[PDB]
Amino acid sequence: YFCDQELQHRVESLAAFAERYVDKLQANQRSRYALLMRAFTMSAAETARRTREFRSPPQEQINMLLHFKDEADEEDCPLPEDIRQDLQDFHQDLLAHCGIQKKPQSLQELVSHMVVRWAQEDYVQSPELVRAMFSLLHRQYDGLGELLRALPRAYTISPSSVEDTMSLLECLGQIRSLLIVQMGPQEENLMIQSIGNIMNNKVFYQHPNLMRALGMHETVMEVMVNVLGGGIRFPKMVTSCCRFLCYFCRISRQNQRSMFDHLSYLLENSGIGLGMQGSTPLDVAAASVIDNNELALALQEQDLEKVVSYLAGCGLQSCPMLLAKGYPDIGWNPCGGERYLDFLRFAVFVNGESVEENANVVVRLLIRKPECFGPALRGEGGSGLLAAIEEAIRISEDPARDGPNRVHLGHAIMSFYAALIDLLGRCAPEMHLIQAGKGEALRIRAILRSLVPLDDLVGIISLPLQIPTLGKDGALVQPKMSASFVPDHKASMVLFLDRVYGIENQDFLLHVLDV
Amino acid sequence: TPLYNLPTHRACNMFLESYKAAWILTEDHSFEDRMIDDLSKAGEQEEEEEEVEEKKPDPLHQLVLHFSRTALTEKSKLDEDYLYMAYADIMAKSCHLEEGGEEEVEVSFEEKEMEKQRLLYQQSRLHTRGAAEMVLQMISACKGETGAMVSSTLKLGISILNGGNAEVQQKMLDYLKDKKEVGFFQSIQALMQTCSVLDLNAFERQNKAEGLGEKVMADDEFTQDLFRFLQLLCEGHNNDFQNYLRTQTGNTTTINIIICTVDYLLRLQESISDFYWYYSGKDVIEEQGKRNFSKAMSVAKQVFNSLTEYIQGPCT
Amino acid sequence: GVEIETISPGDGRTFPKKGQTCVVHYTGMLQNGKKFDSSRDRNKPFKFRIGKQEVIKGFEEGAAQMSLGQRAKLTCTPDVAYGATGHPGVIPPNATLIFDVELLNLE
Amino acid sequence: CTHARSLWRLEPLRISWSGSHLRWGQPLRIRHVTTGRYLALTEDQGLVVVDACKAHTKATSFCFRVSKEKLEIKYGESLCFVQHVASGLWLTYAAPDPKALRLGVLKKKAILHQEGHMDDALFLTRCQQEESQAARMIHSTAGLYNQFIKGLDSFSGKPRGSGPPAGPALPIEAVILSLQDLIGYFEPPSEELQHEEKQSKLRSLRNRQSLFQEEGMLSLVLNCIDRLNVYTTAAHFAEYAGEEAAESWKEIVNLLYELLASLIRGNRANCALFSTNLDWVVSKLDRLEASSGILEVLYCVLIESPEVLNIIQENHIKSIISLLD
Amino acid sequence: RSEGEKVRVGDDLILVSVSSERYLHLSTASGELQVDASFMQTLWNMNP
Amino acid sequence: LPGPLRAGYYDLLISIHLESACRSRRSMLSEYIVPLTPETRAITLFPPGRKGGNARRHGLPGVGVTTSLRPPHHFSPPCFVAALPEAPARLS
Repeated sequence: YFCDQELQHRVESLAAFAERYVDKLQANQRSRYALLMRAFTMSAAETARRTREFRSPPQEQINMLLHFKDEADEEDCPLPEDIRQDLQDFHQDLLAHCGIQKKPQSLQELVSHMVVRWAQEDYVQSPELVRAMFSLLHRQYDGLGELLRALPRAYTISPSSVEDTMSLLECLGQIRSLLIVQMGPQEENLMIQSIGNIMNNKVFYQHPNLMRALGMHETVMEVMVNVLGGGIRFPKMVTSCCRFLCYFCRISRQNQRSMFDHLSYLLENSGIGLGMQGSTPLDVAAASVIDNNELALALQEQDLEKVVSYLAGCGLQSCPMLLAKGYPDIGWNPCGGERYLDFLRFAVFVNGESVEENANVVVRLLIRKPECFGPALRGEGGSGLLAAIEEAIRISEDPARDGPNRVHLGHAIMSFYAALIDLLGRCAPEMHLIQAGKGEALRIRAILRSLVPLDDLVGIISLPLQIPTLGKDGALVQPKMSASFVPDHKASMVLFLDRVYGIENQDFLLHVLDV
Repeated sequence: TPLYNLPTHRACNMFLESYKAAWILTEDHSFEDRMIDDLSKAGEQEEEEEEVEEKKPDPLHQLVLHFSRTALTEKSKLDEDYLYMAYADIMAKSCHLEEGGEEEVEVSFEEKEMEKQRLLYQQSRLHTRGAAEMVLQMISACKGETGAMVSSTLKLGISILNGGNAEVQQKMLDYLKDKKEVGFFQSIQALMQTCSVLDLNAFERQNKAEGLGEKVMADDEFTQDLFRFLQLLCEGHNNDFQNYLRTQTGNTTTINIIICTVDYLLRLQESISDFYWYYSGKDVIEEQGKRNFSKAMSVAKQVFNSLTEYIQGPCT
Repeated sequence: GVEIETISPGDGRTFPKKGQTCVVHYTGMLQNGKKFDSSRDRNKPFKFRIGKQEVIKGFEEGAAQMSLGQRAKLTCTPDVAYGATGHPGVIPPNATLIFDVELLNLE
Repeated sequence: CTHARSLWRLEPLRISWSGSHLRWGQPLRIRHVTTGRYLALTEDQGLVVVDACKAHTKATSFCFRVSKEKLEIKYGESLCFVQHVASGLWLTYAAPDPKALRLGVLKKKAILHQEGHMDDALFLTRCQQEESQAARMIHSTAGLYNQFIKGLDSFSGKPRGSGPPAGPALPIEAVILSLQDLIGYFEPPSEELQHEEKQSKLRSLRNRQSLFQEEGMLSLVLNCIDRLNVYTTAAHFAEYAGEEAAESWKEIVNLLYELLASLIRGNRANCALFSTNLDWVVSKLDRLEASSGILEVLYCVLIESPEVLNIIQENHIKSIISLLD
Repeated sequence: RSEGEKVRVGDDLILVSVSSERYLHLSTASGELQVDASFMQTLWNMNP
Repeated sequence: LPGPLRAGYYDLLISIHLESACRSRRSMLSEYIVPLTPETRAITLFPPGRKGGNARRHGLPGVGVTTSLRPPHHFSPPCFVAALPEAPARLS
């Protein structure tokens, strides 16, 4: 306890000196700004000065300013000699306090002689006692290293945010206290309230670095681990954790990287039953991977294999809780695979540009497992996409097959095929690469053309749509949404048409216009 | 962008990070040798002990015995232990000072001999207390799982066995033959199987990501340390240990490290051939390719040296 | 309801009314002579307003019936006490409570 | 591969020089160590394991041929082919069963076919003496306790009266001696031992307990306890099993509970097997005999597994409190 | 058999087209053995 | 009092009056967050010698001013006469 108090005193003194030194360096930089702005006789020298150590990235500026530790860079650093000497004196004082350089004259020496004497007197038979004394001796001998390890946890805040900071700490304390207790209804409600308060706190999204230092994402991850291991027994717990994690991803980019570091677990636990939840670990992974080029490029093919395997399983067997509710069985599960196809679309397409490596891996996995297409586009079934779409139209039309409606299998068929077509469309190679003549790009485009014929695409594009009409007197009759064909499907298919096949002849253009 | 326009607290945090990166980290302080020397001394217990010179173990002996107890404790998987990592680093540095020495310089024969004697003494201060068995127990308990624990254990073993210490080699061989275990060699084989080779897909991804802004050969230090450890085990032309690595008589199952080493070298050769095929078209090799080639060639150099040691001394 | 037995005499004129503060050291015990409450152990007077219904109703009527400086016994039936939904681990599902309370420092 | 079920005993037909080296093509007999049955080929069921009485040289005799051609053996690295004598048939896996594949089971029903398959030569590996001894005690104990259970079921429901049961007498002495030997065999290692040797002995005890658990001695002991617990007292036991058999009832009950506690002690999987046996232990907590034993069994189960504690219910807690009451 | 191992006589090899990335498959649904490059795979015994 | 009973009563007191607060404070001791305050800037690594001329004096541990943010403890006095009433967690 006393050693911990000493460490806390050291880090607080360091923070106070950091405040004072930051104030002095800001004043000096403003003074130098004024001096250089007034004296700009040398154009080239002024330009070079403005480029380096002048209105630059702040971290780069402070890193270059604090470089006077080296003798060569001491002259390069424009900091005043008094400022440099102040920093050197503080560094020397920190070394002296840490002990870097016979009656015990300090706690460090006293504890060191204590541990040595106790070890020498006898043969200690208590493993816990032995571990305690040797850990204490290690802490006494390693003073500067302990402070070095402690610095990442240190953080500095403004005086006006102390109240909200205390409230956030209290909520986090409730969250941590609920960990050791076995999960129940009351504990569940308390975690929901705590997560809600954390999300509503303004400091939470204003200091993502401080949140990451506190490691709250790890704590909510452990809560999610516990609830997922339990089952869903606590679907409110799972949904709240997923929403909090998605918001944490959306806050910033380094948060997204920290969430991406745990990608494998989320995809492994992403299942059909767990994925039918409103907020899922699959959604968390999608948020952690979406709209980040380097994160998409760092994707391992094992995760893609796992999600493709889940898609293949969903396309193989029917939906368990759907047939339990009593909806007619199609022999396969489109709604489960819709989520997987969305995840693959996010993985492949970023910032409106197709990732070549990810697209190639995905298309090779899909052609390797030909059971991911269901009845239509099947190696064995060979069912035309247009025929399948019209069959689903009539299935949605007749309540005998549509009814077990909360879930419409007729609309699920359309959604699954639209997602598949959209994914294959965004997996298409770029036009500049095609013009350059890359063999892999040409092969991928040829494979996509082979899988999806153009005639079937233009046929479904030309398929009719129901138009609202006030057939009843004074009542405006509309098509039943989430149960009938919608223009989003046509949008995805025409995205495929533009990406893969495209428009090349006016004749074809005019035709497509008329159809 | 100016610091004065930047808010005070954010500037303070950035200054904390800058000071951490620039001053505290770069500062160097040596305490391993002093602390090991202080721990080695028994004090007055041996002064008052008359029947036995030292019946009660000295503090360093108690520490290594505690770590050996933790290693021998039946655990399904080895867990992270910062205390063990730090302590192993301390002892490794203390015994590696003399090996590291702590321009066509003509070192005298006497100077070389005293340096070797100092290294032997510093290695004795640890292997006369249980480190030679602690390293084996830790490697067996790793269960062929890569991590900082096995990395620290391998570094400690290399530091102990540096220079081909016949005494420590005999101690490890006697312990292995007495306990008659397969976990040590199973873990060693698993660690070899879980090594790394050059990856062209990773290289292309890294180049593209860096352009639009090393992973193509990681664990290079780990694999070089593993093969250096094997070479030290066979060092000195000890036919007993060489034959033991080939076949482990007495044990129910034997693992052929010699063949395993050869197998790995092969995989590395295939990776280097793939890299050559990739860079054969281009006129000039870029800096990233040069770095990758240097890494792979250094690893291959280690593997060759290990194989030489296995057979150097006539071993039919 | 609540049965009021006098133990020692008090002022007899200054009766508490709605909206005042009463501090009293009390000792709670079960029907079978088992003690469970004592403000003397805590060495602090128990404080309560009259009218906010934070305390059990029988205790409120017993305190309001007595004057300042009077020590009296209160017999509370489970109807006015916790009753069936008693304190888990403290009070059984059906028990009458006996309380010896002395009123001082009315506010 | 670690269970004792995979254990087989190869013994030459020649009684003389039984311990001699196996010769390529020398006729020999294959016997199952645990079940005690001999491998043989029959007309109606193909090849099966049969009793010792049904075992004959016409069916139980096999040979380790060098190769498939119709025109000494190292223990390992052997390409021996198991050919039944007086026949050209060989041991080989049946045609891949799609049903078995669906089941995902590796139960390749072994078939004797004159054509065989490419994967017919098989490796031989000797087990440890500990495993061999454990399998032998499993066989003997299973036989003895099956005999005891049959004896107990013989007189169930029929009053004995004056004349003792006309059936075979119960092997009370053998059962008691076997229980004592098993308790001594499963006794935990002493804590005074060094840490390393103590850990090794704990591992030995754990694997031994696992072997007996997978062979099912725990279920056999539970069945014996269920059979014995029908009679309330020693006099009630004597009213059916005989006065001479009465005196050992309490001792056998206590030994059975102690043996069950020894089996489950220190094995988390064995304790977890009693996840649905919480009623079985709680409803017997109030038994006058072996009350300490059943309490110790419950203590071990609760301190070893968390799930048996998570299932604990209000009636269970009330029964535990009534134990004190 | 594993990638990198030298193939030998009397061994099954999976043949995949370099361009179309399809296996040499023996379709039998038509009633006659037809060799075609499809996404399903079939083993090949490569004998000299 | 016998030693086992003395230890039992001490541990019972610690469990029923300090366990939750001690656990919460121990959990919060891991992180160091400090506000920009005059009390913060008043902290000195080496306190000046009171006598004078004394430098590099190490302050006594646990005596210096600490401005790191630690949430305060919360307790609820025991009460068994109040009427017995989603459900907030009870306090120590």
